[PDB]
Parts: sequence; C-alpha cells; structure tokens
Amino acid sequence: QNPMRDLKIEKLVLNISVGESGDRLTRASKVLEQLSGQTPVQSKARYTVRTFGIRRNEKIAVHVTVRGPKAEEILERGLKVKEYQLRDRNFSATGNFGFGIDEHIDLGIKYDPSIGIFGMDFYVVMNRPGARVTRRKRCKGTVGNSHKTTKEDTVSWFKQKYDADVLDK
Amino acid sequence: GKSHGYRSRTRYMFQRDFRKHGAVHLSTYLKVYKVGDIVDIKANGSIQKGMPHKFYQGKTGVVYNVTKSSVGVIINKMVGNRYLEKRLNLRVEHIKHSKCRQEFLERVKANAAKRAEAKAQGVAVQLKRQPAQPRESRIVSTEGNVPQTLAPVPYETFI
Amino acid sequence: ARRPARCYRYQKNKPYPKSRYNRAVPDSKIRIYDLGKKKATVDEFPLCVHLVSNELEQLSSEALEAARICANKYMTTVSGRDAFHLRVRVHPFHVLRINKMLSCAGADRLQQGMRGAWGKPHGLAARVDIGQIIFSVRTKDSNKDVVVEGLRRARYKFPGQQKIILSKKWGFTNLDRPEYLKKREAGEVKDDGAFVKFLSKKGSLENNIREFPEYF
Amino acid sequence: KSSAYSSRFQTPFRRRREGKTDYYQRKRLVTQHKAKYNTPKYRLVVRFTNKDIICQIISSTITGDVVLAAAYSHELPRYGITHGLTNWAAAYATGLLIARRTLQKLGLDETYKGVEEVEGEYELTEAVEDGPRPFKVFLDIGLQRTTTGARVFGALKGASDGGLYVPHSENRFPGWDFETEEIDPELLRSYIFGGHVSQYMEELADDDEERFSELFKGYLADDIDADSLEDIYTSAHEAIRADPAFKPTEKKFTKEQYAAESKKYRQTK
Amino acid sequence: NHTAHNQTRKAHRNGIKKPKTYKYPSLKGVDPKFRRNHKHALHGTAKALAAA
RNA sequence: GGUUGCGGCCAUAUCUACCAGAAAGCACCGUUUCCCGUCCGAUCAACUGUAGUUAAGCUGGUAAGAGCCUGACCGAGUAGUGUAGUGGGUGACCAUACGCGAAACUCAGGUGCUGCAAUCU
RNA sequence: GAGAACAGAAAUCUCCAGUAGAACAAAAGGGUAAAAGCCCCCUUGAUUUUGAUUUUCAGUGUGAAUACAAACCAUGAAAGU
RNA sequence: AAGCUCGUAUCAGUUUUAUGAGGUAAAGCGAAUGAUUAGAGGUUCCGGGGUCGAAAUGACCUUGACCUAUUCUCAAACUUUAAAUAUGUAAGAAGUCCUUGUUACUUAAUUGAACGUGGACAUUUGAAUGAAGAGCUUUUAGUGGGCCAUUUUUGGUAAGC
Repeated sequence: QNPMRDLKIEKLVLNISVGESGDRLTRASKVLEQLSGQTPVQSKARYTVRTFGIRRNEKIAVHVTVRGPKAEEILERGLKVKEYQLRDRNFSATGNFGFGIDEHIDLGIKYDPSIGIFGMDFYVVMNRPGARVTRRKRCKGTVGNSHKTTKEDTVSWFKQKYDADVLDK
Repeated sequence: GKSHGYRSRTRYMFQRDFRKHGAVHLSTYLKVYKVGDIVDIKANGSIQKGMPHKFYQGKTGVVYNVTKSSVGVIINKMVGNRYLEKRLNLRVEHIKHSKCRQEFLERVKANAAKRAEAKAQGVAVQLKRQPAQPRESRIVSTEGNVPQTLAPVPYETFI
Repeated sequence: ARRPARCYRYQKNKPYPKSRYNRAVPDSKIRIYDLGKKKATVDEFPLCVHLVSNELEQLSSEALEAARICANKYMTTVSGRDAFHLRVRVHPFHVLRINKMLSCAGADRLQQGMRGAWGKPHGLAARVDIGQIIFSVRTKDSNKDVVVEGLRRARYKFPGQQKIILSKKWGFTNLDRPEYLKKREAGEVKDDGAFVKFLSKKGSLENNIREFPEYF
Repeated sequence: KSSAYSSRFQTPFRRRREGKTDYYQRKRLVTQHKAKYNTPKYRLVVRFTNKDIICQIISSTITGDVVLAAAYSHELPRYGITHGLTNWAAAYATGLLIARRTLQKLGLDETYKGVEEVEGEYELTEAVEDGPRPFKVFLDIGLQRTTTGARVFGALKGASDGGLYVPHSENRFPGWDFETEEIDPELLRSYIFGGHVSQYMEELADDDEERFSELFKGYLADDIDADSLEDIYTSAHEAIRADPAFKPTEKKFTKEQYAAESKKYRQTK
Repeated sequence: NHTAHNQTRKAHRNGIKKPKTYKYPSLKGVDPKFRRNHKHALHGTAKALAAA
C-alpha cells in the first residue's frame, strides 16, 4: 500500500488502582520496576469519597507508559495469558483498546515472596506515522479523516497481527 | 450606601467590542507620538495599567509628555464656571491619533499648492470653503421617465 | 386581599419580572395557553380569527383565565372540543406589587407611615400594546359564527377596546390562503405534528431533497 | 458544530492559528521606549527547519517586518562546509556570517571585529572608545524551548563573536555547570566545532563501522575523517571574515517561466 | 436634596471661560531626563548666538 | 505563480465533508555518543539529511453547506425621536406640521488581501 | 462522548470534541487562553529618596491608584516586566 | 462697586464640514444568558411503570429526560445590532515649507527629539452668523427653608403626596 500508513503501535499503559496508600502501593510499584525497567509514577487522587475512603493528593494508584518493542513484547506475553482472545466492547471508537488482568505472575515473572497478588490494567493505543502534528509546539495541526484510526482499522490489524480471534461478539 | 468609585458605571464602557477580545495588535505600539499631537481617548479593559477615568473616555486632548510605554495629555475639563487643564498620564493602548487633523493638513498642503500655482498661472483663486449652496436651474427631460400618477392607498385590503 | 384591576390597568412602572432579584413570586392562574384540538394539522383549520387590542394596558392573569374559559365552554358546547384550536397568545410576566400597610409583625404597633413603602408582590400582569393579539383561534370556514361570539363573550371579561379581526392568513401561518396553496400543490410544504416546514432554495441539496421529495 | 458557536467564535490571529508566532513575546521584543520615537529595534530571528537554518535581522513597521540582512545555512558551501548544515557549529558559523555581513553593510566591519581567535569564552562585545557604539540587536527564539546546549545559542555566540552586541548570559551555553554555576570553555570550543559529533564518529569507526557509514555516508565522499573538522570550520570562519557578502544564485528562469508552469497546475475555479 | 435647577444659568452669567493657553507652557510634568538636556541645549544656543 | 522565514489587517482568512497537488521547499520520517528533559528520546534536546513517503500536515479546488463580509428602489422613510400648537380624546393614547431616522426580516453577490528577504521549472 | 479486572452514576488510566460554558481569596460587574488561569524554578519592586498627576474635590485633606526621574535589587538567554 | 492693561483681538448657552465616544428608545432571542406554550422526529444496555417473559447489552407500549428541526411570549439589574436628542476636538501667523545651529538626552550612526537662526508664502491669512468691546485683578453684600408647568422618570392604588 504505502509506508507511513500502517498502525504502528506507540505506547502501552500499566495502571494499578489500589484505593489506599501504604506498603500495598510500594509492593504495587516493585512489580513494574522489572516488568518494564521504568520506575512508575504514583497517581495522586483528585476528589473525595466515604465509600472508598479517599481524599485529595493521596497516592492510591500507579501507572507507567512504555513504548518501543518492549510494549510489543509485554503485549505478546500478556495476550497469550488471555489466549489471544479479546472482545469488541474493548475497542474504542478512537481506534485503541484495552483489557485488565488479575494474576500479574501470568506473564512469568520472578515472584518476590512479599508482593503477593494484585491485578493491573493494560490500555494500548496505536496510530499512523505523522501524529506528531498534534503534539509539536510549532505549527500544530490536527490529522485528517483519511489518516485517522478507527475501530474497524483496529480489529483488522488485530486479525492480521496476533494471528486471529477478536471475539467480535 | 451610595458608591462613587474609580470605575463605577462602566459595565458597558470598558468591555471590549464583540468578538474583539484578547491581545492588542501591534499597530498601537508602533504609532509614534510626539508632543502637540491631538489624540482621542478610548480605553480597553484588558490593559488596566494606565487607564483613564471614565470621564475622559470619548474626549480628545493634546500630548505634552512622552515616556516609556506612556504619554501625557492635557484635557480641559468643565467644572462649574470655567475649564481646568488636566495633565493626565496614560499608556498608548488607550489612545489613537485624531484623523481630523490628518484631514486638515492635507487641505493646507492642497491650498498652498494651488496658491503657488495660481501665482504661476496668472489667476486668483478661492481657497476658503463655502457651505452647500442652493441648487441651480435645470431642465428635466420627460422622454422615458414620463410621470406615473400616484394616489393614497386605502385601509381596506391592507388591515 | 385582592386589589381591583382599575388600580393596575396602565403601564406605569417599568417591568419587574420573576428573577434572582425577585425570587418569591406567586404563580399565575393561567397555565394552559393552548386549547382545543392542538394536535391538528394546519390543513384542517384554515381560518384564523384574532382578538386585537386598541389600547395600551395590562391584563391580569385571572382575567386571561376567565376569558379563556368563557370562550371554551361556549365553543365546546355548541360546536365541540375537536372543532377549534385556541392559542392564548400573551403571557403575563410583569409582576404586581402592593404595599400592604401591615400594622404589626415584630413588636408593638409597628410599620406605619411610608418609611420603606416598597411593595410585596401579589399579582402577575401581561403588558399589551396598540395592535397586539391575545386570542388566536383556528377553525374551518363553517364555524366563524361561533368563533366570533366566543371572542365577543370574552372581551367583556377584560378591559379596553378589543376589536376582532378575520385574518387573511391561513391558520397560524404568516402566509395568505392562496399563497399557501401555491406552496402546497408545489412541494414547498412538509408537515409537522402541530405546524408546517417550508422548503428553501438555499442549503444542502441532499438534505433538501431527502425532505420534500415530492418537489423536484 | 452548531450555528451559534461559529457565530460567536473569535478567530485568533492568522499566525497564531498557524502556530508560527507568540505575540506575547512579539510585543515585548518590538516595542520601544516612545521617547526613542522612530528608532527601530533590531531582532536576530534564528530558526531551525529540519535540514536548514535561517538567520535574519528584522526591524518592524506597521506594514510588516523589514529585513536588513539575512543568512541561511545553505550558503556555507561557498565557504567550505558541505555537510552538517543543521549543526551547532553551523549555527555559530551562520551567526558569524550574518554578523559580518551586516557589520560591513553599515560600515563597522573594521571597528568591531569580534573575536578572531575563539577559545569558548564568555565575552560580550565592548564599545569602542570615543567612537561609534556596537550594533545592538536582540534575539527571538520563536517557539523553541530554551535549553542549555541548543543550536540557537550557538548562533547567539556566533553573532556575539562576530561583533554585534547581542546581550546574553552563559547559562544556556553548553559546558555550564548547574552546580558550581560556571562555564567550561574547553567543551564550548569543542562544540563550536564538531566536538559532539567527531567523537561519535571516531567512536563508531572502531565500535560499529557500518552504521558509521549509514549515517556519515557523505563524509566518506571526500574522505572526511573526524579530525578534519577544526581545519574545516576554522577555514570557514576565516572565509566568512573575508567575504561575507551575499552573492545570490543564478536564476535559470526570470520568474515568469516559473509561474508559467505552476499556473497550469494551480487548479483555478 | 440636590436639585441642580439653576446652576447652568449661574455659570453662564459670568460665562464659562476657556483656560487661555499660552506659548511656552510649563514643564513641571515632563521627563526630567529631557528637561535637563533642554536646559543644557538652550544655553549653548544662547552662547552660539552671542557671537554670530 | 508555488514555497519558506518574519509579518501587517485579524473569519471574504473560520468550521464541516470530499478531491487533487510537477519543482524545489516545508514536513513526516531515521539514531540516542554528547549538552539536555522525560516514568516513556512520545514531547523537548542533540546527530546524520543518510535510510523511506506524499499517506498526513500544508496549499489549492469543490458544496443550491453552516458561519462571516459587503450592498440595496427588500422591509421602512416603518419603529423610535427633537421642536410646536387654547390640536383630538373621559382617559390610555393618537393624529398633524417642520426635521433626524433604525434594527430584524427578504434578496443579490463575495469567500482572504498584502509588505521585506530568500528560493523553485 | 468512546473505552480498560475487581471498579459500580463517581476511585485511577487512554483518546476525541471542547471560545471558555472553568479558575483568578472574598460582593457584583468587567478583564484574561503558548494567559491574568493550572504546575514548577529563582526570589523579595510589599525597598530607599522626595516630587508631578487622576478619582472624590473647595480643584484642601485623607484613602486608593497612574506615569516618569535618581540609587539599589530580583527574574530571565534576552527583550522586558 | 472700584477699576487696570489693551482696542475688534480672538471671543460665542449657535450652525455647518471633517473626525471621535456612548450602549438609552426601538429591535432580537429559529443569536448568547435567563424566562416560557405547544406538539411532532429520534435516541438509551442506562428514570419510572405496563404485556411477553427463566433471563437478557431481549421485544413492544408508555411516560420522563436529553438530542434534533420548528413554534407562542418576555427581561430596570440580558444582548449580536443600534438611533433621535445631547456631547469631545479641529477649521492656521503661536501657521506651512526650505535651510542648518545647540544639547550632558537618543541613536549603530554625521539618527531622531526639543528649541532655534536665516529664507519664501503676508492680497480669500485658509467655513457660516453675530460681537452693544476682549482679557485681568482686588473687595464685599445678601442667600445657603424653595414651589409650579410641559416632557423623561422612581416609590405609592392614588394624592393639590
């Protein structure tokens, strides 16, 4: 077809939403220091509630963004956990998708005996080459509908890559 | 309690024109100002540092001092039974040159020219203005514009 | 504690409607402004009668109601409910005030004279002009004899000289009868539940052809 | 979108839509003390495309900015440089060129000579004694983020070293230690030349030799090795001191054959 | 309580007098940086005309 | 005429949907040794212009398009209004005389102009 | 608005729209979008000397503010403020 | 009241020409913010009900919501637009143009600023009308309860309020 139109992946996010700070969250941070090589960043909270018991400027969740082939590696070894199978609701209109997981040792990590068990969300976004023009400082410019990622582009890329099985239910 | 402030009665005075909010174009900051220049006053609320009082909005004055970012104008103010010189200091954002003089000066240029031209031409010239004199005679051709009779219309069929 | 209406007839004090500045206000006694066969097409009721004012005064919320009912019970009872469509055209937004020289409320004999004689609200009015509709009725050409008398019975319940007009217009349209037919035989007309939607010759041709396909 | 949105939308200015200028900055760079009535206020525009550099000297009118002198990096081949046209060293060279060009356009090339022997030192232009003052320009880095060790303060240095009094401080040059708050002139003299690239070159030439080729394929044209660079850029300097004048291209066509073609592609109404 | 009736008449009886501008007005409010130099300039011109 | 840098007037320049763009140019793009900043060389920094493209961005066309702009034998000399009368009228309000004079509607047409420098078959 | 395990109308995470409908200590009005708002870095121009001016006004005070000068400082790459 | 310096200046409760400011009257809300009557077209896995139901991210009625395209009526403390009247300034000799002197300010500069010398234009000396003179000073009296009429207008039902 053309180069500079295929949906090259850009990043992947590893969110963990605890609900409460403590050593719980440091054990939730020692889990990504090896799965990524990148020291995560702790999400402060934003609003208050009585049900969860949260308040502002409390670090109750962590996330980290990964790019390059490391994201591809993680997703390859994280989809075989899901038996490569995903659903249609998981795919957004904007052309990117995501899914959660519970057993963070399904990836095959050296289990340090103190971190225990806790889940983790993956959200994966991809776009065509040339979406710098939304980000750069000088001469920003939106992208055009002839170049814009869509749900149907996504599932097609996901049928070709990762060999099959989007549960288009 | 009655209020008497520096900006009372300015809900509609200093608020910008419709769809002209934001920064000031640079052609306020390049119009150069000398003393004697005759400037009209018009404030924008976006520039609070240098503002005039609501009185001097609309007025027209003569510059007498020129500093960084700012000028000084002499406006004469009626109060009671006389006028008073008011030497106020403004920023250049609340200002524009008056075009009355830019239209008078060209007229001086022109009448000086035809004065010096009439001395070469051997004729005398008028250069005082004169008002709208009455209309002179004429003959109105009736060839295609032959008059259409008119008459008042009624109320019936109109309502 | 109702004052008469002849005290609040003339448009004297500039309007004082319900707002954040005037929060506590009574509701009106007119709520229903639409009567008869509302959901009836503009085709059924071509004939429009109006009730116009000839002076500049103020109409009470209760008078508007009492004239409304006096016009309804007559038409419903001589012609029927599904014969006409009545629109009370004017809404009372002006608020009426009242001093209410209260002799008490807080201490011994209090609140006398007219220190602080601002008014407590006690009514709503409709400001009305020289040539302005109030009642707009829609029927066939076979029921003007009733509509006229229904309006003539109502003009007694509110003051002033109010003259009745038989409109050149079709229904509650702005167009005259034959112009409306020029448009209806043409495809310049489309129907809505309570009104019409004319066709334009400016706009998107696809969106203008989807609608009015009988045109083109 | 609805109609009441686009009825009320205030469009920003054209160049702010285009993202090409910051008027917050432009105001403060353009305005003058009104007591300096019609004296201009000269800027050093310096911009960084993907494979070219622009340097321009800009005064301001009401009917749009006026260019006194101009210097693009695509004319350094006249002085000897053929590669690395988007280079810290090239920026120094270009700044020096515009500097020397203007300073002889005015008649001040002899009086303010700059620094004809660089060491990487923080040296602002001084005024001559009982004689005309140095040319005072300022600097607008467009939208660029000021960061220590950027190409643009290279041209700041080049103009400063050519002579035309660009007031600045050192703490965005390279070699300036955040900790002790002082400068490293040796590293800066390196960066003036290929000091951050010759090292990469002569590192790959004994670490990874094919990728050295993939990148510096053109340095293997005239067999330009990673010690040739001092003698390249310094000859370029001396050449620029020598003949900085702008000798334009030859126009293959007289601007009308140029329009004659594109007019039959422009797709009129 | 503040009637302004009959003030304009009282003004206009003895008239509303314009301020009677002069040549060479005051220099109390101008930039002193300009004031000094003007003071030095005019003495020089006085001296230069003292000879010619 | 095209493009780029700086710009002036800041929608006739915007917004939405589609199509096209030779030249160079701009851009996207390619790598993290170094200054540098990021959790992430995504942004930002630096390096080569070498690997690859016109898909994007960008420019230009299109649309009984939205929007904006302009102007009228459109509305309307209507509404409003200054002055006057021992004018009308129970009054509210109204007319007349000498004068000024709108807006919304409706219709038609228009869709960026331009300054300095460089540069391109 | 579309999406992601527990996670629900609401924790966290991601994209698109988004002319301000948010925020700017406090009333109300104005003003503001590479900001005047949100986050961060450095800081003490909330300093010294005394004058001119605007508002209220008798063109007296008081209060508050405006624009310069001479010194010293901060900030910033710089203009500049 | 005493006058003083001058003698038709350059002044005026005025018009015109030119150029500015305003946000009231009116107008508008199928334009913003608010207020408001009506139905019709849709949308929901998502507010309630009803039938079919084991259930549904099931179907259909239905009322609520919002979304769309209209529709009726309004705003002293709403407004895109925007009058009338009233209002600021200018209409030359203290001017215009040329020349080139000063300065410690200003400029990259023999640049600019400000003030000047010496020249030419001095007649219609640069709109209308009028001018019973223009300008200036000192001093002191009484007053410092106000009422009425047209029009605009606030409270008040209203008032010879």
